[PDB]
Amino acid sequence: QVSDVGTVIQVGDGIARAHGLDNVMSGELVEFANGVMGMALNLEENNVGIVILGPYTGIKEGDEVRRTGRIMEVPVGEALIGRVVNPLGQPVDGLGPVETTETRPIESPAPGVMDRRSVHEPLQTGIKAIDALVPIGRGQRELIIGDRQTGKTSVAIDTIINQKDQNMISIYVAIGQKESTVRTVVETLRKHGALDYTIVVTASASQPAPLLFLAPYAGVAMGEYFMYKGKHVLVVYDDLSKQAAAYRELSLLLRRPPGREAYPGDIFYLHSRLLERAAKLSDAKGGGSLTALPFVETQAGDISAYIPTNVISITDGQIFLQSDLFFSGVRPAINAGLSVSRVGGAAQIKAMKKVAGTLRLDLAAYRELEAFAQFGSDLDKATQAKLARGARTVEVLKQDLHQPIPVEKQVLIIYALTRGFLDDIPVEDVRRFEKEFYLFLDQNGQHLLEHIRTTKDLPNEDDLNKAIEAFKKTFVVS
Amino acid sequence: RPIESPAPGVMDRRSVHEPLQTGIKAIDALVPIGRGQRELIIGDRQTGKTSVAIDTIINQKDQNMISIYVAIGQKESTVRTVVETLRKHGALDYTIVVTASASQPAPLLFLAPYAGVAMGEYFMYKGKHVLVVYDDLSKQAAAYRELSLLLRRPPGREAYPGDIFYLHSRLLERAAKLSDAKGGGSLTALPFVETQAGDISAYIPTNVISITDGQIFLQSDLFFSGVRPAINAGLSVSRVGGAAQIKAMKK
Amino acid sequence: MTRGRVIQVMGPVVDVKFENGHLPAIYNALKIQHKARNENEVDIDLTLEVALHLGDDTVRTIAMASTDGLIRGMEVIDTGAPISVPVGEVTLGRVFNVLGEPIDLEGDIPADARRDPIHRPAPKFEELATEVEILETGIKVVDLLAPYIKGGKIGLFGGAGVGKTVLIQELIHNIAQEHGGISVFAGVGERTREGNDLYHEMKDSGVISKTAMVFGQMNEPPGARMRVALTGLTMAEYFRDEQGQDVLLFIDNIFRFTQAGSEVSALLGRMPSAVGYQPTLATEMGQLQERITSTAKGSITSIQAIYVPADDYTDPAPATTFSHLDATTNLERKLAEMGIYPAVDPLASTSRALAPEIVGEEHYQVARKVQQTLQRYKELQDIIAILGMDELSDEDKLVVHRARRIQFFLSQNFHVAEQFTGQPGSYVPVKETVRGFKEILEGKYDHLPEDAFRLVGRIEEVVEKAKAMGV
Amino acid sequence: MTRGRVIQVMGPVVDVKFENGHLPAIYNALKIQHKARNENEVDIDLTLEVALHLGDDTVRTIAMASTDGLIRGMEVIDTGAPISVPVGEVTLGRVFNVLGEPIDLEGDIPADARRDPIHRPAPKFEELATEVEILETGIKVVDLLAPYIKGGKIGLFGGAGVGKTVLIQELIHNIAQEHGGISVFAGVGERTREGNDLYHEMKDSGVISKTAMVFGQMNEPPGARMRVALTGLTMAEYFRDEQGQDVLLFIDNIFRFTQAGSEVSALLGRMPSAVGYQPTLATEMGQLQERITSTAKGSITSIQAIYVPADDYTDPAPATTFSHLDATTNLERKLAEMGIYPAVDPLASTSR
Ligand SMILES: O=P([O-])([O-])O
Repeated sequence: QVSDVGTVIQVGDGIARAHGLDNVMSGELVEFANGVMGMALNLEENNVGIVILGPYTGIKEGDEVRRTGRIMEVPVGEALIGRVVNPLGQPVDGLGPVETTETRPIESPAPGVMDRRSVHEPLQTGIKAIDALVPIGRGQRELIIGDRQTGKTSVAIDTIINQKDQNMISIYVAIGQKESTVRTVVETLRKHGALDYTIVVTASASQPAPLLFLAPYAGVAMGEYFMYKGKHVLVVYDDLSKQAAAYRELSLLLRRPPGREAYPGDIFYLHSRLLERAAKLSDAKGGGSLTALPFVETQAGDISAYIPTNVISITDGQIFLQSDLFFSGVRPAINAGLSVSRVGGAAQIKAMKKVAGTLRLDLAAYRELEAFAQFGSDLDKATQAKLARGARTVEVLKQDLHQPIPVEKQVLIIYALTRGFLDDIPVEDVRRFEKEFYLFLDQNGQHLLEHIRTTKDLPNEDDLNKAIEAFKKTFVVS
Repeated sequence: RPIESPAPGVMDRRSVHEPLQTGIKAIDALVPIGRGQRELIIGDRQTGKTSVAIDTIINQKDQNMISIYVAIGQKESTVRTVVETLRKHGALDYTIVVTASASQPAPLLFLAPYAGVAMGEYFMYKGKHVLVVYDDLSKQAAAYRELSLLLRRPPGREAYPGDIFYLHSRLLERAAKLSDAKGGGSLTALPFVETQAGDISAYIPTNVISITDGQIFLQSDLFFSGVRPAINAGLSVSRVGGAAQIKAMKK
Repeated sequence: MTRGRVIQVMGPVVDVKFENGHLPAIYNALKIQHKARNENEVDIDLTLEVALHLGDDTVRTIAMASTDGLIRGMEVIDTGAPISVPVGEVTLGRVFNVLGEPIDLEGDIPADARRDPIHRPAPKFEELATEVEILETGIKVVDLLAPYIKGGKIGLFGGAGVGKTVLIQELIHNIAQEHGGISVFAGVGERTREGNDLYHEMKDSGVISKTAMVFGQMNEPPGARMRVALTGLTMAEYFRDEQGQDVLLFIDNIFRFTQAGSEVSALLGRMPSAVGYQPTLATEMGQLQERITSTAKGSITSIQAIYVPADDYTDPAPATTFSHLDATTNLERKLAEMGIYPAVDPLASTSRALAPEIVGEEHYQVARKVQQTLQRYKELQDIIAILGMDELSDEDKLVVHRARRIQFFLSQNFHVAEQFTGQPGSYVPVKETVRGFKEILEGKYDHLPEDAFRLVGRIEEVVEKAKAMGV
Repeated sequence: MTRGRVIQVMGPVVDVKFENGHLPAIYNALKIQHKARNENEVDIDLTLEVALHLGDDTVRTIAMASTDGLIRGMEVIDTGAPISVPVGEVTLGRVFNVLGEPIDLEGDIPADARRDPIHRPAPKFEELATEVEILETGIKVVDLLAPYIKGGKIGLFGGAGVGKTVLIQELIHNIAQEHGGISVFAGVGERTREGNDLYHEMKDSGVISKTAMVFGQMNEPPGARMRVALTGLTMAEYFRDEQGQDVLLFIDNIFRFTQAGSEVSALLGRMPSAVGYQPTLATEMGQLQERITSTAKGSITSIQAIYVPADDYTDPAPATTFSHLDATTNLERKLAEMGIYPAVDPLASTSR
């Protein structure tokens, strides 16, 4: 019988060849006698190429392969929230099976030109520097790029944690990471209570390249189900370089001619097909949204490399982190020169727009004046005043991990900094001053906070200044 | 005896503690060489590398040594002149010469060093001390590459086969200092490597450096100035050095 | 019979075997229409294009869409003609896909509409025209150092994240609103958000009443990405061939065409080229480029954007397209990082219209002097970086002093950037910018700070900016 | 059946043909024993490892020793399992090769001892510890400036004449005295005289009584040189799996592993990679680095030395190795000359 049964001819390096399967179709799923799943790529005249999605040590020549009748699919449902699964959708945490009643294909067309809408809603990350200089809107694609030892995972963890009080669903995808690190991340997420609205998809570094290759697609397929029902979803990719390397290895194993840096010509399409699925739907389609935050790793801080340029030429912006600044104890070591947001700005609330310009100008002036600080400070007092303001702004912009700050408190503290109330305060006491100011605002600035939350606009400057001075009266200069 | 034999075991060796005298002040003072140690000499074309080997062969007249000279890819007239000057200095009482000119087929060039080490091992295992000098290894590597390419084997970096490192290590791992139970014999080797335009980043030089215990550099500019030998002390190193010197020289 | 069967499926490539003596010709179109027989099949509707003849009544084709669900042994129908796209007055104000099917949700096109084949030979030698005249854009750098030509070819070279979209939008805003002709836009291999924004902007401005658009954007397969440009060109040619009206054309990114060709050529059985490209890179691009020309019946002006991979100007794809253009502008990341916009390289850009008998003696002299001063300033960087400005002579100090002012004055502010900065922007005439540059070269404004020359527009605003600053 | 005979011999690559329906699985071990029948034959004792299934009842293998003297038609038998290495208390204070046979002149291990396979999947997600704890070493500089993490990987940078062996011996002694654990040393492709000197330095210091040693010589085939780390790791895993105690593991050099893998890939004939390496470099490194973890009843930590060829830190092999490290220690010849021991640089060393 050749209709739905076949036999294996060659096995090696995770690639197998079978004889038979006359009625099989391209992209279908197949199952071996050992229980391992496979995918059919090439339909030749006498044989079919099969990619093994698992351990290939148990497959020998002469085994039996049978059809399944379904295109590559993953199980999707509401019960998947709070679980840890592999790219195939099987539970890994060991808390029992997962029951679902719907499935979605891995490959699906993107929304058309007429089905989209302009981004007009903000997304709060809880980080002062990002929320002030590089705003991010719902439906935007933003790239985070930097070298190793820059703490890129901490930003993702904080922005996932900060979404507790807002109607958002988060999905975390780990590609080529360490299982101990994934376990610690899951443990701290559970400790902070973020497991109620998050899904974790993992793919260890010891897994085969085909398994390393489908995790982002599985994540997008899982997210589209919530996206198309009128909700808002957030998706984070841990690293695309690992996926690119896995695809390069698979293509080399298939004996295809390589191009620049031994990469195939399909590498740009591979990322474009994935990143093109994030969009903001129009009102006629329910008004859903989906946003992605891909990560890219560079070598020696070189931004003009092949993969970084390919990723940059797709997204709507980038954020650059500097290891030299990170070594000085600053956690958000954001470079203000190479980081630009295009879609953003139109999504910011009215409070931040009135205050961001002067902060940006002061930061730029301080950064450009830093080049002459070796023998400076002896010039005019007008130039000398820039150094103190820049140092105070730099001290203000610092933050502690796992401690998001509300947007109203950020607006108030940045307004206080920009209005010059901190010119008579020593540099070393800024953090304690801002902590005590937050406590005082919580104790007494309740009406101002409520007005800000309700109107998205600044309160009256007279009352704001009198409250600031009243707090400043009781502060100890130390 | 066959040309392919296993190397001595890890438990049949003894630490090097006996010096070898070459008669060159710079080598004897800065980069000492001990019996049982094998060391690399690297340099350009016009550096006079053959003179060092000739002098160190001549200097062993009254030290109870046996010397073997292997010529790979050299000119027959040069080999004839070397033999004539060795006869004039009386070094043929304890030396053996193996030759393979450039007009000979590739397999002889590929097989000469194994014949040399096979000849040396017989005297090594009887409790004596032997010195073996290889004229060139790059030419042997090129001949092996030519043979492998003609035999239609998959190529690697710079069209070399996948086992050139194995080929070199198998030959270079047969020099050792035996223990008291085995007889106490010893064998030392002085392979040569020739570079183009003074680079040391090439595949074969890197492979040889990763195996040897040190190297001696010869400077083309210093040779052009007129210094003989043109030994560069800034890059030469001897890992075994210090333990292979007399007390007076050490002080 | 004129029906075949599917033999092999290899992704975007499908093999079809026909009956002997009835093989279809090259560049024909084939149709596949199948309905599921049971629960283990999916409905399929797909089209193919003939590429090669393999012998033994076998044909090698290329698919125009996703090939998932195909089964060996399916039936294939031959149409006997290449892809046909409707053309005429109907196409104005509509949006079309690769196959000419509207996607604007405004209805269907009647089946009696006239349509034309896509593939056609190039115009002959004796039908060409070589008249040269200057087209004004309103940008200082372009108007001074590399004037555009009405009826020629203009190309823009730039890397990733350098500011090409802003420049092309500014050009569209400045030129398209007063052309008084017919405009055609192609969106080959670019973002969908940009296309949606452009469509909404055209709808708001009302210019959409005399334009047509074919997108075939980034997410589409290489089969469609290789044909969007040809569809746009065959739409554009009809107006100037049958009515003699002036046509203005845009191409979003021409590099993606060659990239898709290279992606497809691997599976066809051809040997790789030097950098993995297809062996037929030159002729494939030449066939398309030679089809866009101005004849005695009408004139066509086109603006094209070209992508530079990994900021390498020696790549074969950017290198082989330099011989087809008349005026070129180059963008540099080094200039972009310094805060200079639109960051056009003043020395690399060239144009065929920069002649004394075409522009003017004064303009030619001013441009030559500016280029000479810029080059001389460039020659001193090695000494300046190490030994500083102290060791220079009196002439070199003045040369640097004026070169910095010229370089800062070369910048400009655009209307599009108002929504991000609040500055209205400006429009600068050729005479005004020439007079300003001549006055700067004469040394009249040596006492002003250099920071007053940034994003200022006309020369007169420099003085008011300086006095506002406090000088 | 489990019997076949050779059809092709070329270098370290040997092809064996079996009967249909009885092909051995991948990574299995094969044995060849033969005695000369006439004066025109040579006795042969060799071992092979299965690598690929070429179809038509043919299997391509890689040799672990010299292949001289092989004759087409010589019979081959199948063991039915991968390489097995003895484990337990009998391995303390002994020296073994890649095949597990003792090298010391002190007899051989009895054939009834327990043996374990070399290849094994990584531990599952459920068995990993959920908390991070610090391993105490008793050295002030390490304990204050660069703390060690249980189950982590530490990279050591240094050179000859600084005290690397002394530091290793001190670490082994302190761990054995305080935590009651043991140590395993594995040398991948290093100098025989240096190995002998290190063995004697361990023997005359009294530390050898609580350690096991595995050696891979330079004159061995790349297939033999590629499995020394695996056999050392599978020796080490037994103590934490059964006894439940902390264990130290030492790797003399990690660059030799990658270069041997590249040579094996070139011999098999796969298409090269970016800088000429093997396509499977990342997964080959991961399959080895993922088995050194901390479980709910034990942990293994490793100290590794890196070469960083050509003084380039963007080289793909160092780039891939650096993605698994958790701490870094440096040795300073200036401090060694000044007289401060162990001459660990207090500013260059960093820890997560
Ligand atoms: O940034 P882009 O738009 O690509 O120039």
